[PDB]
Amino acid sequence: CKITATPSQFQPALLNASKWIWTGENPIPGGSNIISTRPFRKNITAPCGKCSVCATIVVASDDAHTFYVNGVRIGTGAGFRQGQALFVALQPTWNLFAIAGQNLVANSPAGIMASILVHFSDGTSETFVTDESWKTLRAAPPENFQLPSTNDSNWPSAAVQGAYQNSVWGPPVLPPVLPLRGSNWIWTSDNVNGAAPVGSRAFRKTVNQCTKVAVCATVLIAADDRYTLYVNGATVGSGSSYTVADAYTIPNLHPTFNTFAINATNGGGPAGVIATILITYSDGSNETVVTDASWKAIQTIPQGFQPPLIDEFGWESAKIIGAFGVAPWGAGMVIPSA
Ligand SMILES: *[C@@H]1O[C@H](CO)[C@@H](O[C@@H]2O[C@H](CO)[C@@H](O)[C@H](O)[C@H]2NC(C)=O)[C@H](O)[C@H]1NC(C)=O
Ligand SMILES: *[C@@H]1O[C@H](CO)[C@@H](O[C@@H]2O[C@H](CO)[C@@H](O)[C@H](O)[C@H]2NC(C)=O)[C@H](O)[C@H]1NC(C)=O
Ligand SMILES: *[C@@H]1O[C@H](CO)[C@@H](O[C@@H]2O[C@H](CO)[C@@H](O)[C@H](O)[C@H]2NC(C)=O)[C@H](O)[C@H]1NC(C)=O
Ligand SMILES: C[C@@H]1O[C@@H](O)[C@H](O)[C@H](O)[C@H]1O
Ligand SMILES: C[C@@H]1O[C@@H](O)[C@H](O)[C@H](O)[C@H]1O
Ligand SMILES: [Ca+2]
Ligand SMILES: [Ca+2]
Repeated sequence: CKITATPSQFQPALLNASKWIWTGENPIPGGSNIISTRPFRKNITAPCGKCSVCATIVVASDDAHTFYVNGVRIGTGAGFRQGQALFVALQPTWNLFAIAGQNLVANSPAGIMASILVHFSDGTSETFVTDESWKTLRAAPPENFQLPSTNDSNWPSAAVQGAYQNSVWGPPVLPPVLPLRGSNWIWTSDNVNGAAPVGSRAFRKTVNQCTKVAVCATVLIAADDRYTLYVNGATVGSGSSYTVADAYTIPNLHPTFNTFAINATNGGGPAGVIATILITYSDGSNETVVTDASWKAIQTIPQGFQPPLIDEFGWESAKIIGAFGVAPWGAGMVIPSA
């Protein structure tokens, strides 16, 4: 229950050990199936002596899926060529994962594949996957099939349709951990006419939903020249590339108030910092924060620019240099896989 895990480099959930599953209505795996919707459930328990905190999920489907965690709809998606990234807070000892899969083309294959990378309170992680231990039904999902109160003890086992490397679908591409589409390159307002002075600049963003309980954050960040990233005053990481982005996991968020602070440095010419942050809440919801004009910025970095509760007098609104994609940096940022 005590969280000794600390901020770390983001660890990708992989699909390599995962299996495609369906109902087995057609006993040929990868065989033709009817248009239909089918349920899939798995109760996963935390190993002895650890608490589960949150999970990075990658899910792929032929043809479409709706993903639930402990009764809460977490995401909807479709397609088997590229997986979908989802993030969710978890109960400490067990968690019910439920998926409604849909086959949308008659006489065509059908399948659900997911990988669930659970992070534990002690800083360790374990991947769980769709396989034959999941429960299903040869029928449309009952009402409230995804709720933990539904009893699945008399459900049949899911039928494996294929493996990551051996299936009709081939191996799905991992999505990026988080999008940079939707974020902006920002800087202090001394950034004009495509260049900014040499020097360091600081940026701050606070999230404070005092009626919710925040659990984990995933951060994706890049800066033209370099950055150091802080959360609630603690150093998270640093980078020096505007073509290869860095991803971090913050597993020990404060429950209600969290401040992200950045020291970014321009070595000459253009400058900018860009980031996308996803925070998970204990009720299963999430929120995304992006670098934009709601961040604060300052041109001379004061002592203790990174502590959570400083006086922000004399900080300006950060300037939007451009949405992700603009010249000179373009759209080709290398982003870690989800
Ligand atoms: C965060 O939670 C929300 C809902 O709880 C999810 O976003 C909405 O639901 C669908 C499901 O993927 C999104 O595609 C839409 O963009 C959202 N609805 C809108 C805009 O009306 C989202 O899946 C969750 N993110 C996670 C779990 O990473
Ligand atoms: C998932 O599994 C856990 C553990 O097997 C279930 O939790 C147990 O439920 C029984 C019956 O209510 C309790 O007596 C135990 O104390 C619980 N054990 C633990 C470790 O919590 C849980 O009910 C299952 N969830 C679902 C949705 O089936
Ligand atoms: C902000 O970042 C810059 C660069 O990362 C820091 O400036 C460096 O300070 C180190 C001390 O560790 C010195 O060795 C160098 O003079 C600087 N290096 C570079 C590359 O500029 C700066 O101290 C950071 N913090 C603040 C508050 O400005
Ligand atoms: C793999 C196959 O591809 C197309 O025919 C359709 O997407 C169909 O639903 C799917 O099963
Ligand atoms: C886009 C531009 O490219 C070079 O001039 C340098 O790497 C500089 O730091 C960067 O801003
Ligand atoms: Ca299909
Ligand atoms: Ca530069």
